Amino acid sequence: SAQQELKQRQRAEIYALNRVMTELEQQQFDEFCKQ
Amino acid sequence: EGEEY
Amino acid sequence: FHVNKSGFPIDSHTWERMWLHVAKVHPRGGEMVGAIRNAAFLAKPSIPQVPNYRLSMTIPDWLQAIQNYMKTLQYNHTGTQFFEIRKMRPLSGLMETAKEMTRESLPIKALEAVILGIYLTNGQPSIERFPISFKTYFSGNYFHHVVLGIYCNGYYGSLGMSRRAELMDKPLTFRTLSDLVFDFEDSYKKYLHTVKKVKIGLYVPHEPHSFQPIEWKQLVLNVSKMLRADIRKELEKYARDMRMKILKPAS
Repeated sequence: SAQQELKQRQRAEIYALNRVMTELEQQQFDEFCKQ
Repeated sequence: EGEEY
Repeated sequence: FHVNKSGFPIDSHTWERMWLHVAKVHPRGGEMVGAIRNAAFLAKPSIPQVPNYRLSMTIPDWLQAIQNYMKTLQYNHTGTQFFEIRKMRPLSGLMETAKEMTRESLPIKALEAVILGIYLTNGQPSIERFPISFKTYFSGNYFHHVVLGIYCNGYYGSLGMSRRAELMDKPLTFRTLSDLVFDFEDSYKKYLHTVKKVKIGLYVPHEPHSFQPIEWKQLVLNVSKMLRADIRKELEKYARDMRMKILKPAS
């Protein structure tokens, strides 16, 4: 189904994005602590 | 930065 | 600040608003967003199995398995909550949303973890569940956070999700509600957060088709304005009422 493959690509993109923002949130935190 | 949660 | 109210698959307007947000907040925003959305192929993330309670499990084992499932779904850092939680809805609808979370298997925030922790412990009648909410202050802004308080066999603990490890799950080893709540306050101290309000709800019924909503604010304490001994007195009185009387919902 067209719907099911769209939900899978969206899930793959969400998890890739979630990794990037988790990494960003981490180095922003370390950036803050050293100041 | 803001500390969320 | 955004919430997916369009179901699954996520619709275009909601989808674009997610990407525009992360494009704005991320320092290499445009380059990074284009990298994901244009990727020829992306690996399908593994789908964790929903934990099932087993006779080989202790209660702490079960809670740990639930908590590990939640950690595996991951805390949602995208700026877009994926499941709409209307806190005032009847439990039955909130439980439907919780099933939906186990089907779509996406990242979740604190409020959704609370709903999912209720769903996943509805089968253990000796585990009592009640929301604990915090309004904190940090450098010019207020923050709201919520976890799922747990009472079992005389001990307190919690399940939940947070950006911070110390602001979610707590082992079932706190002898009083105060010790639990005070452990959260001391954990917030690590991150320079001052706790302004603490809000304790009622025990959530185990009936998955309940017409009743969750009571989130049975007890509300302005702890930033209180000395610690009076906070302890107030929480102990309240927690003793939870364990004995059946209280009228504050609402």
